[PDB]
Amino acid sequence: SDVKFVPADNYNGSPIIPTGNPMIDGVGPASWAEDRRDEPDLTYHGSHKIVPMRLDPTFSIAKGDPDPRGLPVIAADKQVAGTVVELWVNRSEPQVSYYEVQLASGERRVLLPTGYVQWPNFGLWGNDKLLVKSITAAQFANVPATKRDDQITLLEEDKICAYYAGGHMYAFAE
Amino acid sequence: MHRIWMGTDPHIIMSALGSFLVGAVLVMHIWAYGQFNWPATLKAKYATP
Amino acid sequence: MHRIWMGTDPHIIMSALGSFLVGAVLVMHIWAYGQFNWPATLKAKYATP
Amino acid sequence: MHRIWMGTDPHIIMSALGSFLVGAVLVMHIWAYGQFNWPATLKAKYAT
Amino acid sequence: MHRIWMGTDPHIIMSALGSFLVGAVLVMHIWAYGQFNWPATLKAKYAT
Amino acid sequence: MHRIWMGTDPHIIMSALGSFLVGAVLVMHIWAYGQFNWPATLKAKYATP
Amino acid sequence: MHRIWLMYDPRRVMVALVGFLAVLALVIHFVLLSSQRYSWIENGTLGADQAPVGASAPAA
Amino acid sequence: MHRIWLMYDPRRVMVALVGFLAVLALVIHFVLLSSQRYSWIENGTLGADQAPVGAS
Amino acid sequence: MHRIWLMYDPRRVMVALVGFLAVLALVIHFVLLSSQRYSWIENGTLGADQAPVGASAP
Amino acid sequence: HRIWLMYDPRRVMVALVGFLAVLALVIHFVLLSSQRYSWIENGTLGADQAPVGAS
Amino acid sequence: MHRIWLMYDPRRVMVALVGFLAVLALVIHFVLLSSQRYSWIENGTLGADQAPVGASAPAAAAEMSPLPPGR
Amino acid sequence: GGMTEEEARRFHGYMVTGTLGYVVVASVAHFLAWSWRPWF
Amino acid sequence: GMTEEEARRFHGYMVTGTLGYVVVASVAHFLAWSWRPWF
Amino acid sequence: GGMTEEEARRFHGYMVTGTLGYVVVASVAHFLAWSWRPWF
Amino acid sequence: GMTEEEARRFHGYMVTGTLGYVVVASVAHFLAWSWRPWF
Amino acid sequence: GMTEEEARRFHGYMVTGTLGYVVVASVAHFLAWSWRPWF
Amino acid sequence: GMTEEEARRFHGYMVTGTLGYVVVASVAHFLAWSWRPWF
Amino acid sequence: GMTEEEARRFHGYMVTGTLGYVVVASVAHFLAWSWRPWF
Amino acid sequence: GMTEEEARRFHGYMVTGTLGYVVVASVAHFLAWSWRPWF
Amino acid sequence: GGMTEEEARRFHGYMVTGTLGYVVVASVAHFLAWSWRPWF
Amino acid sequence: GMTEEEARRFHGYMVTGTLGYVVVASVAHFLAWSWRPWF
Amino acid sequence: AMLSFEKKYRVRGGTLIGGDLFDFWFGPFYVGFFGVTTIFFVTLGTLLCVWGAAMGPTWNLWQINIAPPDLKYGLGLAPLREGGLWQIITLCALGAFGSWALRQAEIARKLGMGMHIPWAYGGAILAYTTLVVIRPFLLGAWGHGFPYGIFSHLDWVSNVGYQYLHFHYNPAHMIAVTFFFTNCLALAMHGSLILSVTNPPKGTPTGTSEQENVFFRDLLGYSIGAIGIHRLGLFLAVGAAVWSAICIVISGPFWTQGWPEWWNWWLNLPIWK
Ligand SMILES: CCCCCCCCCCCCCC(=O)OC[C@H](COP(=O)(O)OCC(O)COP(=O)(O)OC[C@@H](COC(=O)CCCCCCCCCCCCC)OC(=O)CCCCCCCCCCCCC)OC(=O)CCCCCCCCCCCCC
Ligand code: BCL
Ligand code: BCL
Ligand SMILES: COC(C)(C)C/C=C/C(C)=C/C=C/C(C=O)=C/C=C/C(C)=C/C=C/C=C(C)/C=C/C=C(\C)CC/C=C(C)/C=C/C=C(\C)C(=O)O
Ligand SMILES: COC(C)(C)C/C=C/C(C)=C/C=C/C(C=O)=C/C=C/C(C)=C/C=C/C=C(C)/C=C/C=C(\C)CC/C=C(C)/C=C/C=C(\C)C(=O)O
Ligand SMILES: COC(C)(C)C/C=C/C(C)=C/C=C/C(C=O)=C/C=C/C(C)=C/C=C/C=C(C)/C=C/C=C(\C)CC/C=C(C)/C=C/C=C(\C)C(=O)O
Ligand SMILES: COC(C)(C)C/C=C/C(C)=C/C=C/C(C=O)=C/C=C/C(C)=C/C=C/C=C(C)/C=C/C=C(\C)CC/C=C(C)/C=C/C=C(\C)C(=O)O
Ligand SMILES: COC(C)(C)C/C=C/C(C)=C/C=C/C(C=O)=C/C=C/C(C)=C/C=C/C=C(C)/C=C/C=C(\C)CC/C=C(C)/C=C/C=C(\C)C(=O)O
Ligand SMILES: COC(C)(C)C/C=C/C(C)=C/C=C/C(C=O)=C/C=C/C(C)=C/C=C/C=C(C)/C=C/C=C(\C)CC/C=C(C)/C=C/C=C(\C)C(=O)O
Ligand SMILES: COC(C)(C)C/C=C/C(C)=C/C=C/C(C=O)=C/C=C/C(C)=C/C=C/C=C(C)/C=C/C=C(\C)CC/C=C(C)/C=C/C=C(\C)C(=O)O
Ligand SMILES: CCCCCCCCCCCCO[C@@H]1O[C@H](CO)[C@@H](O[C@H]2O[C@H](CO)[C@@H](O)[C@H](O)[C@H]2O)[C@H](O)[C@H]1O
Ligand SMILES: CCCCCCCCCCCCO[C@@H]1O[C@H](CO)[C@@H](O[C@H]2O[C@H](CO)[C@@H](O)[C@H](O)[C@H]2O)[C@H](O)[C@H]1O
Ligand SMILES: CCCCCCCCCCCCO[C@@H]1O[C@H](CO)[C@@H](O[C@H]2O[C@H](CO)[C@@H](O)[C@H](O)[C@H]2O)[C@H](O)[C@H]1O
Repeated sequence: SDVKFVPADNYNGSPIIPTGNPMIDGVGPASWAEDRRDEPDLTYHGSHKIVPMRLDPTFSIAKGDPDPRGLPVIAADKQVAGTVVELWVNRSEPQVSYYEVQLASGERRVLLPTGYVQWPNFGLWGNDKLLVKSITAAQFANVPATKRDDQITLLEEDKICAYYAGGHMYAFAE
Repeated sequence: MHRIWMGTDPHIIMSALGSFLVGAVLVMHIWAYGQFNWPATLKAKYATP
Repeated sequence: MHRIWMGTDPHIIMSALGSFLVGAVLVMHIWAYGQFNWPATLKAKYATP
Repeated sequence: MHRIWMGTDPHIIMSALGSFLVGAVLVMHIWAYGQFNWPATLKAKYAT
Repeated sequence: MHRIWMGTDPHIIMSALGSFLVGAVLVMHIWAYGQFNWPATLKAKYAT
Repeated sequence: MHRIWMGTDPHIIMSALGSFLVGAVLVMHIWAYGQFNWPATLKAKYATP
Repeated sequence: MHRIWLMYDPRRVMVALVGFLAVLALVIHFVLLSSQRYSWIENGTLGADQAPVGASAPAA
Repeated sequence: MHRIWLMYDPRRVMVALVGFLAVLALVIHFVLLSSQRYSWIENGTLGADQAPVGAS
Repeated sequence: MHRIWLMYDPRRVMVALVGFLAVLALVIHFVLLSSQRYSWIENGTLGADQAPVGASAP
Repeated sequence: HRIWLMYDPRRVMVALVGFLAVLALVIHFVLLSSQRYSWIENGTLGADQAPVGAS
Repeated sequence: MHRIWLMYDPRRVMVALVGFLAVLALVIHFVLLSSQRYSWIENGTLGADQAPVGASAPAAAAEMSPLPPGR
Repeated sequence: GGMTEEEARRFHGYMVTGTLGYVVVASVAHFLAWSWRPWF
Repeated sequence: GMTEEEARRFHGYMVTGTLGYVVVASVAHFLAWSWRPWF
Repeated sequence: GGMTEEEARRFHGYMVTGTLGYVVVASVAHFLAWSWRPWF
Repeated sequence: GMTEEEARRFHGYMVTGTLGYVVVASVAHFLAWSWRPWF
Repeated sequence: GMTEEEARRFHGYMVTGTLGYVVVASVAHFLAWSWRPWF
Repeated sequence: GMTEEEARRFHGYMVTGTLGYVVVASVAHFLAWSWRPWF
Repeated sequence: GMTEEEARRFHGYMVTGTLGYVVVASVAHFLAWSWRPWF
Repeated sequence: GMTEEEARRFHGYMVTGTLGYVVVASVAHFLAWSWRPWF
Repeated sequence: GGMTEEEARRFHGYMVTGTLGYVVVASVAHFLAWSWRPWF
Repeated sequence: GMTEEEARRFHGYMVTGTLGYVVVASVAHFLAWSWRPWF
Repeated sequence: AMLSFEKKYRVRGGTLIGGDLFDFWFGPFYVGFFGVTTIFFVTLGTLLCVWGAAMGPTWNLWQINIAPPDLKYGLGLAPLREGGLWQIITLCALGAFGSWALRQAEIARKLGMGMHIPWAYGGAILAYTTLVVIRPFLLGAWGHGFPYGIFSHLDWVSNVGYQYLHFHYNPAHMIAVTFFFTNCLALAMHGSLILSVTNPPKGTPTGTSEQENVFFRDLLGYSIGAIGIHRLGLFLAVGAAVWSAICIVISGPFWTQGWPEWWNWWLNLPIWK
């Protein structure tokens, strides 16, 4: 099939039912804006807005805060999914947009938007691991990939965020 | 005439007929107690003067 | 006539019959105590003057 | 008639019956105390 | 009759029976004190 | 009959028995002091006029 | 006539109908219970010769 | 008639029914409790001839 | 009857039931304590013939 | 009882203790607000002197 | 009973306990200070027979009312 | 579940017996009640 | 959902439950009527 | 599940014995109550 | 979920607890009715 | 859960305790009757 | 987490604490009753 | 739902029950008429 | 969805349920009219 | 855990001994109380 | 985490400190009762 | 009808109570179990409002007035024409408003959104519940609720204010007003900045986050950031309703004098008594 979903029945207001894996197909809360422009977001001066922090030495951790790089990432099924290799920063409004995780099983590095992560005590103490409530460690293997690893397009941002957004509904689905 | 029962389940038939009769009988008795002055004559027979 | 029971669990039947009998008996007694002036004559017999 | 008890739990039966008897007996006694004027005559015997 | 106790726990049973007896006895005494005019006659005997 | 204590902890038994005994004894005294007019007669024996 | 159930889902027509009847029944009871003539909780034991009847003021 | 449970999953209907009956029962009691004729907490011991009537 | 507990998690129903009974008990005690006849903290020592009664028919 | 296998005792203990504290305070303040049991002001009155509601 | 500390963190229990006792102590003192009978700063030197007592009942004249007439 | 025709057949026998026994006891009760306080 | 056989089994209890509830309410109403009629 | 026909058979004989015993004791109660305060 | 045998034994405790509570409440009503009857 | 042979021994004491309790209560009532007869 | 043996021993002290609390409350009520009865 | 054969049996009993009911009702009316004629 | 056969089967229950309800309401109005007519 | 039958058998013997001792003392208390202020 | 080695020693301090506090409060109430009793 | 991107999102799931039984749409509207209860309470409450209008003196929209009962009824349900009808409508309103919040939670769950909107709306329900439930209960009569009528409830607000002689002096009211006024300024400011970068003067490039950050910093002297302004707006708008609930619940249950003489504590601080 090329159709990602079919109606539950023939009545007007009925829900749709996904055909394949909805997290991968992009159905329901796992869906993304498929028409979105496949180009990077730019700063006022025209540089790429979101970049890995090694690519701009202007950026550093605030001296009181832990650098997360090196820490283990704990998925929703409490397995280790990987470790944080790099941070990606927004150069227009300075913040960490994505953590970059080297997967523990397999070899790939995947992006992980902040705000899906949380610290065990919300930052207050004991900041030695990161929690990802939304998806299981096996599902980390299929997180969408950026076509370059120093730059991210607006479409790729949508796809990645949508993958974690679907997790609360679909991560434990059969 | 029996053929009217085809395609019906006898327990809903009896449940409906039973519910009708209980209704009809209670309506008729409570109506009748108003018209016939009974048990009011019974009560007056034994009520304390 | 016994074929009526074939669909039925016997405890469902005893529960329905048991409920109906308790309801009917209590209604009949509450009604009868109002009509026959008993236990009112019983209470009057032993009441303190 | 013994076959009626199949599929039941003895303790659920004895719980239900035990509770019915407690409720019925309490109702009957409160009613009977009212109708028979006892313990009221007992209390009147020893009151001061 | 003993096999009624099968599948029960003796420490539950004695807790249930013990709590019933305590309740019933206390209820019966406060009731009885009301009817029999005792200890009220005892109190009156030694009241000043 | 000692088998009633099987699987119980004697510290729990002595705590339960001890608390019960304190409760019963105190209640019985508070009650008895009301009925028997003592210590009220003791106090009246030594009170200043 | 039954083709109405091909147009509409019976499972939710039946919910809408039961809800409609519940609203309507409650409305009519509260309206009657607001009236004087049919304030049956306070005055239901009055016979029809004693039941209230509303009139306009005499146009004297 | 049992097929109503194929349309409506009975585990849900019991919870909705119990809820509806609970609210309905409470509303009826509170209506009665603050009427004059049936304010049984204050006047429940009055005989049927002594109980109020809402004559105009 | 026990298959009702296949329909519902008993560990939820027991919370829901205890919550309902606690609210119901508290409401009934408040209704009585707000009444005249059963305002027992102020008037509980009155005898049954001494306790208040609401108005009769005229 | 096996009931502690259903419900975490480490939670029930805190919930019970909190419930008892709330109930106990409510009853004390209800009594303290009453006439008959306003014990801080009138506690030394004898039972035949203490307030009683109207007959 | 010491296994209660395996369940509840002793270091944190002490902070909760002292906090509860401090609040309760202040609540009881201010309740008493607000009363008539135990307003001890102003009246602490009164003898126990001279300290205030609540009334066995309040009283009024038949035409007086504490509240205005309403509906 | 349900009852087989054999089970229904003997269940019916007890039902008939219980119904007739109950009506017999009620009949005695009515004879006594009529002798005590007749209602027509 | 449940099978039609399960539906027939459940429906039996639902009838006896409803009937028992209606029975108790019927007694409750006749007690209330005996105490203080509303018509 | 639940009692078997074996259990039901002997349970019934006890259940009947208990009920008969109760009716006997209650019969004496009514005989003494009638001797004390007749109600018809 | 629940096994059927677990549900059966739970149902036994649940019924026994329910009827036990109703018995305690019925005694409380007997005491209240004796103190100050409401009909 | 109590087993059939345990139930025999439990029942034996349970009957014995019940009878002892009833006997004590019977003497209590006989004393109470001789002190203040209630019929 | 929990075990049946932890449940057993926890239940033991929990029943003990409950009895102890109910004893103290019962004495407090009977002191209060003796001072100023509410019935 | 019932077959034509089931309908045949059910009809025979349904007819008989109806006739029995009407017969009893006829006696009831004859007695009521003898007791209190309504025309 | 459903076939015409399923639709036709449902329609039979729906029509008879509606008319049954209207009959019960008709009797309720007969009782109300006998108690207190509105015209 | 909890008492094994040998442990329970010691514990029971002391418990009975203490109960008897307590009841004996209370018996003297009531004899004295009765001689001081009889309550029937 | 907490050990049995810590827990049994800590329970000694808690119980002794609690009882010490309750004893000091008992003397404070002895003093307060002597100055202005509340019953 | 559906938005051109919508069909993709209309999946089952995220419901709280009803499972799949009510998990459907009706036009644009999502239904669900709390949709059903919403429409029930909305319909019942509205028809009882129309009945209250019918038995009242006029059909003029502004003048319709369903009043609460007299205070003499306490916490009982009054006769329906005497204000018991207001009490039934109040129960319907609570049922509708609660159902609306729970229905919003089902919609947010189905879309993978946070629960911020249901909880924000809870601030409005709190204020309503304070006016018609909590404050009347603390005062001991449902008759303290406000009447349902477009101008008659403004007569109630007027008279409640003057029950305290000079309600402007209520300290919680001063805070609540400050939140309402600051919210409206913040809304004008945020609305203007987004529109003015996305709609620059004709013949000018579309603006950027950096431009609105620069301008906002010139306005307030600090940069709030894109998430910060939405946190601020939520804080101000909901804080206004919470301080409103406080300001009315302290008036009567806790303070009963004029509000001006509450300020006597400030005049008597020992540094200047
Ligand atoms: C118009 C010519 C004259 C003009 C001069 C006077 C009026 C000026 C205002 C004109 C505004 C547009 C009116 C209109 O036709 O809208 C159609 C559109 C529906 O969406 P759509 O995208 O345009 O169309 C899609 C639809 O056609 C096809 O899809 P589908 O087939 O699935 O849709 C089902 C349809 C059925 O259509 C309708 O039912 C139309 C219902 C219109 C109701 C208007 C009531 C106004 C009076 C209320 C009096 C009160 C009754 C209680 O669509 C729907 O399901 C309807 C969805 C909208 C639901 C609106 C709910 C109420 C809105 C607020 C009501 C006012 C509250 C004060 O509905 C809406 O957008 C309505 C809401 C927009 C206005 C909200 C304004 C709120 C102002 C509040 C501040 C007041 C300060 C004093
Ligand atoms: C069990 C399968 C059938 C059933 C089969 C029968 C049979 C068989 C008989 C009746 C009869 C009656 N039924 Mg039917 N009936 C059912 C459901 C109902 C319901 C209901 C709401 O569920 C009602 C109100 C009625 C109503 C009635 C009365 C009109 C009538 C008198 C008995 C009685 O106690 O009735 C009130 C009943 C209830 C309130 C609840 C149902 C109680 C149980 C299920 C049936 C009791 C039958 C009883 C043991 C018969 C004794 C007679 C001897 C067998 C000779 N039936 C079910 C669906 N019904 C009797 C009759 O008219 O005989 C001439 C009769 O013999
Ligand atoms: C253990 C399994 C059964 C049980 C088995 C028995 C047995 C066996 C007997 C009773 C008896 C009685 N039970 Mg039962 N009973 C149970 C549950 C209950 C419940 C309930 C709320 O669930 C109630 C209200 C009752 C109530 C009653 C009374 C009608 C009666 C004795 C007085 C009483 O209340 O004692 C207070 C009781 C309770 C609060 C709960 C039950 C506690 C224990 C099981 C009661 C034992 C009573 C006595 C010591 C047994 C003596 C046996 C003889 C010496 C041979 N039982 C449990 C579920 N019940 C006796 C009887 O029929 O006398 C006429 C009887 O012989
Ligand atoms: C006052 O004004 C108004 C109110 C208006 C006046 C008018 C009132 C009116 C209209 C009243 C009408 C009353 C009425 C009309 O029908 C009343 C009808 C009453 C009836 C039907 C009574 C029937 C009773 C039957 C009983 C008790 C049966 C007991 C069965 C027993 C003991 C057997 C148990 C064993 C079994 C089953 C075997 C299991 C084996 C198994 C499973 C195996 O072996 O497999
Ligand atoms: C102020 O005056 C105003 C208010 C205005 C006046 C107006 C009032 C109005 C309009 C009132 C309307 C009332 C009304 C209208 O319909 C009322 C309708 C009431 C109804 C329908 C009540 C029904 C109750 C049914 C009950 C309780 C059922 C209980 C079932 C039980 C216990 C068994 C459960 C199943 C089990 C255990 C088996 C599991 C097995 C399984 C799973 C297996 O085996 O698989
Ligand atoms: C005042 O006005 C109104 C109110 C109107 C007036 C009218 C009132 C009316 C209408 C009253 C009706 C009352 C009534 C009926 O109709 C009342 C019915 C009463 C009945 C039925 C009482 C039955 C009692 C039975 C007892 C005590 C049995 C005890 C059994 C025991 C101890 C044995 C236990 C051991 C067993 C079982 C063996 C287990 C084996 C196992 C496990 C194995 O073997 O495996
Ligand atoms: C005033 O108006 C109203 C209130 C209306 C008036 C009316 C009131 C009414 C109706 C009252 C009715 C009361 C009643 C009804 O039945 C009362 C029934 C009372 C009963 C049943 C009392 C029974 C007491 C039994 C006792 C004390 C037994 C103790 C046994 C002991 C100590 C030994 C245990 C040994 C063990 C455990 C060893 C296990 C070994 C094991 C396991 C091993 O070795 O394995
Ligand atoms: C103040 O005065 C004011 C108020 C202002 C005055 C004005 C009032 C006004 C304007 C009133 C208007 C009223 C009105 C207007 O139309 C009223 C219209 C009412 C109507 C139509 C009621 C209809 C009721 C229908 C019912 C109950 C149906 C029940 C069906 C049942 C039980 C069967 C279900 C199906 C089954 C079991 C089959 C499953 C099998 C399957 C699936 C299988 O086999 O596959
Ligand atoms: C006024 O109105 C109302 C109030 C209404 C009037 C009515 C009042 C009523 C109804 C009163 C009823 C009272 C009552 C009823 O039963 C009262 C019952 C009282 C009882 C039971 C008293 C029992 C006392 C027992 C004692 C003191 C035991 C001491 C044991 C000791 C010292 C030894 C401990 C064990 C050891 C050393 C072995 C360790 C070995 C180990 C560990 C090993 O070996 O391992
Ligand atoms: C207005 O009147 C109204 C209000 C209305 C009336 C009503 C009022 C009501 C309802 C009141 C209720 C009161 C109440 C109910 O329970 C009150 C309960 C009070 C309680 C429980 C008090 C407990 C106090 C315990 C204390 C002080 C413990 C101190 C421990 C110490 C000092 C040890 C420190 C040692 C350490 C740390 C070393 C550890 C080991 C280490 C380091 C190692 O080993 O290394
Ligand atoms: C269901 C579980 C048990 C619940 C327990 C509570 C049940 C409630 C009471 C039901 C029975 C009431 O029974 C009724 O008691 C009242 C109490 O005044 C008696 O009332 C009569 O006798 C008493 C005692 O001599 C007098 O004080 C009283 O003035 C007189 O009216 C009635 O003659 C009796 O019929
Ligand atoms: C429910 C216990 C707590 C509240 C008690 C309230 C007072 C009543 C006490 C009655 C005595 C206890 O009665 C209790 O009954 C239930 C069912 O009825 C018995 O039986 C239950 O548990 C056993 C053992 O797991 C199962 O084999 C059985 O199928 C199940 O029904 C319990 O073993 C007994 O403990
Ligand atoms: C649940 C429906 C409402 C019942 C309300 C009780 C009072 C009304 C009398 C009901 C009597 C039986 O009513 C009758 O039942 C039968 C099945 O038994 C329904 O029959 C329906 O389903 C059957 C199959 O099951 C189809 O073959 C048929 O075409 C269809 O109409 C009828 O449509 C209805 O008229």
